[PDB]
Amino acid sequence: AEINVEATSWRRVEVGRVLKLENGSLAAIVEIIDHKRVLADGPSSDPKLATPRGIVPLSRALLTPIVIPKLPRGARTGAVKKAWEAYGVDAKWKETNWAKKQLQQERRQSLTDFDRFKVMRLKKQRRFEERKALAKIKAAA
Amino acid sequence: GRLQEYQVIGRHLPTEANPNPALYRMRIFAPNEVVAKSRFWYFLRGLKKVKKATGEIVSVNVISEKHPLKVKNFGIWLRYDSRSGTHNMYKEYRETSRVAAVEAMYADMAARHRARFRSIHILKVVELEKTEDVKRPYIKQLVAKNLSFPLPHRVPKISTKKIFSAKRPSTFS
Amino acid sequence: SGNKAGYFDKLKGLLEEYPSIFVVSVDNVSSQQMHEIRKALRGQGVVLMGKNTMVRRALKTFMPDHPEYERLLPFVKGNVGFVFTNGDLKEVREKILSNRIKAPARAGAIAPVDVWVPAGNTGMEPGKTSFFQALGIPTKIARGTIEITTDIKLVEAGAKVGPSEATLLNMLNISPFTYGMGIAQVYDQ
Amino acid sequence: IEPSLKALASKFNCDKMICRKCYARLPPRATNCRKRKCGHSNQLRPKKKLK
Amino acid sequence: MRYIHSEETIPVPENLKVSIKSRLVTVEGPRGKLQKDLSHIAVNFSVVKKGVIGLEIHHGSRKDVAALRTVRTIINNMIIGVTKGFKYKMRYVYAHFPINVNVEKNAETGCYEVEIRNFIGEKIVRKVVMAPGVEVEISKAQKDELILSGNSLEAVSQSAADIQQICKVRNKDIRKFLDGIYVSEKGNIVE
RNA sequence: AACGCGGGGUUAAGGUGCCGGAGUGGACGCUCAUCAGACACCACAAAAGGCGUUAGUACAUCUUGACAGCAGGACGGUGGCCAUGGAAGUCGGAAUCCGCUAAGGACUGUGUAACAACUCACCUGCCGAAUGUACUAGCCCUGAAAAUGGAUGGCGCUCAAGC
Ligand SMILES: [K+]
Ligand SMILES: [K+]
Ligand SMILES: [K+]
Ligand SMILES: [Mg+2]
Ligand SMILES: [Mg+2]
Ligand SMILES: [Mg+2]
Ligand SMILES: [Mg+2]
Ligand SMILES: [Mg+2]
Ligand SMILES: [Mg+2]
Ligand SMILES: [Mg+2]
Ligand SMILES: [Mg+2]
Ligand SMILES: [Mg+2]
Ligand SMILES: [Zn+2]
Repeated sequence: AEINVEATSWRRVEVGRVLKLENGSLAAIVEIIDHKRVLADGPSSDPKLATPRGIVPLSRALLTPIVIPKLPRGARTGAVKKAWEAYGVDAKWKETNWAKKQLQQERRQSLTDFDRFKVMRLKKQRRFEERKALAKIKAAA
Repeated sequence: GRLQEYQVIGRHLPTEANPNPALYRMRIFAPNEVVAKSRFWYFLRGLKKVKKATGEIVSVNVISEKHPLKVKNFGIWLRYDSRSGTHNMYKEYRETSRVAAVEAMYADMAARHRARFRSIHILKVVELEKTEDVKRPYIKQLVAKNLSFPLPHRVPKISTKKIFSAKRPSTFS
Repeated sequence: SGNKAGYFDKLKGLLEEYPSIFVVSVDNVSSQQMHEIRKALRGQGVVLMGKNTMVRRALKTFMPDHPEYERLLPFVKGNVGFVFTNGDLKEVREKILSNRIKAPARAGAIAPVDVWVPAGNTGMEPGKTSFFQALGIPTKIARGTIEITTDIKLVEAGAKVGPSEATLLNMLNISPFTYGMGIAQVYDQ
Repeated sequence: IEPSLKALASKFNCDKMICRKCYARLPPRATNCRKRKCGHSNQLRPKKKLK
Repeated sequence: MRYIHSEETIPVPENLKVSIKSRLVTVEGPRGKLQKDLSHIAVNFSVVKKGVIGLEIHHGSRKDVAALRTVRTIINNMIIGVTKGFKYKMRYVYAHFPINVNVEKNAETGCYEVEIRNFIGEKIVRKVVMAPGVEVEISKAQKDELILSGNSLEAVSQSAADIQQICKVRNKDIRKFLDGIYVSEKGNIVE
């Protein structure tokens, strides 16, 4: 018997899923209230990635590919913090493409007028080598 | 943040034939204390022979939720008026506080039965302690074991002021 | 519900008072087979059962009246009864197996074994030759009787039987459908 | 007509229900008319027999 | 009241193959190929096991969920037809005027055509064209019998209904005049 | 809300998709109309109905196995006391027993001159969680027919730009 199915495969909301909020913060799901609301908290050491304990509306969140294994339902802040650090959530979040995009956006917005002049000149020197290489490969067809 | 639960204690004015009158207590949901006291005299007028002009208020206090971080199931008994006759109902809700349960109830009665705030009497609000006390099937599916579900066809959030996109948006977030 | 309540005390008292508990599986047995076996063994042994018991015997396993009662829980599947008697296992090995009935076909019943009519003379009136010519089976009217000179197979084993063939088998009084009380493992013996 | 074929043909044009509001021809075991102009009425009668 | 999860399953025999792509179903087997387009229904397909197909609807309404069983039966019939096939039978019913039926196989289009003559003694001649993939044949086991067979239940059933609906009696009491061609038996080519 | 000629600020009733100054603003629901609906005075609609959908009230059945489908069985007096060319439950007059079980009537219906058969009631194999009846009131639908071409102000609007 041969079966070939090509369809979607979504990320599920569940106990242990890590969400990303509007202001770059992170949280872990501990309890499901409805199809629209969830109880979550993130006990992170980094002040830019930590969030308090409370209810989050799902319309203002995104599902990351990180799931904490065997997180008990309704666990308190102490138990979550222990499992958070044992798994290494902060290290795993830094290796995702979502984090790298955020870092790149932050760097470009922090450029001064002198920096903008220098980035133009540095790009030209790299561009000069690009045109020489492209002409060589294209000429050889 | 629209409603709070209050404790109101009231009393008939003392007289020579009856010093030290009896004291009555009620639990009132109201947006502020000015209408909390007005609601108190409304209900007491319907049970005892007292008025506001022949009585006085003893104490007003705010009751706060004891654990506003624990998910609970609630049951509510109420009495309301339709366009012809009055009826009794029993409904259920799932949230983290008594104030949150009452606010959801008021919206629910307006949507499904066109009942206004002025035609509803709250009889009792009880937290259901056991999972066997759940009766309504729309709550039972939420307390199922090992719950999980995806979110298909999610519209991305786009700034209003940005007209004229240069690409076709996706709905797989 | 009064009979069902009466059945509860009936089962509870009887299983304890009879140390010898047998298991019999009875599927599709007519009323008269039970009636004759009940009258024959009315004096000795009691045969009785009912609907399947999933907690009724659990009501017996709750107290340690017999620790073996909890080893009989997965055995019961459906339409299986118990037998109570004061006899021996050897004597009850074939006491309840007697009086096997011969059931005719049900106009389409599956015959597990292949059936064939032996050559010979039937001995009945040839006025019903319409039955034979409907299926086109050669028949000969000899001495005012129907005879089948050549053997004709009736139906392949495991194949359904047509209504005309079923009527012929009913009037031929030959069938492989023999019904009796099936046996089951008793007390892991 | 052979009796079996008479029964076969009668199944399609004899064994029916009739709506008392819009005369619609309905299946034998129906309880409500399938037509919208009468509002899915539930007043049904059998189709008259030919004797 | 919306239901969080509703699911159905479909077993698949080892003799055929199934392909799904953008909600376009293709069933391939020992007797031919069938295709169906289901892009009007919001459903999710998956491979539950080695030979089982899964159907899911998430956060569906009562009206939306009703279509889940409908999709399951349609695809299941597609599998049955490709592996066994379908077969309908029709019977002629008349009182006085015999009905004459002539069947020919067209060459340009490869379809079958059926002609009906002498219906209640009418001089007009009736003609119906069968759907492609449907084969017609006059019976030899008994008289006044038609047999229609094919791979698609939708094709066989609609063609058989075309023949039945063309023969009608007008301006008469139809409880008394019972002439026509009617379906009498539905089954499979194999078994 | 009442009025001399001007400048700046804030509002009332009413509004914020375009005409049109200001939100395609936020939260929870209801509604699909081949005649949708869309804001006091005000420019109309009723009695009566719907197994369309949503919420609620009361009673009854069910893991000692409920509703649906499929499968098997359906016993003595007793052909009841009476009718009778004939009536065995089923032309017709008049009551309603136990053994046998978990289980079948001195019978619902088809049927025989009468039997018989088929039933059926009734019980039992299969199955695994609900099921039946009667009511209450929200939106939508039926009820709903006039004369030059036409008016939620217009365009148009469907997880609304409707309630
Ligand atoms: K909006
Ligand atoms: K209604
Ligand atoms: K307007
Ligand atoms: Mg006429
Ligand atoms: Mg001014
Ligand atoms: Mg507004
Ligand atoms: Mg503007
Ligand atoms: Mg009305
Ligand atoms: Mg049943
Ligand atoms: Mg106008
Ligand atoms: Mg507008
Ligand atoms: Mg609104
Ligand atoms: Zn109608």
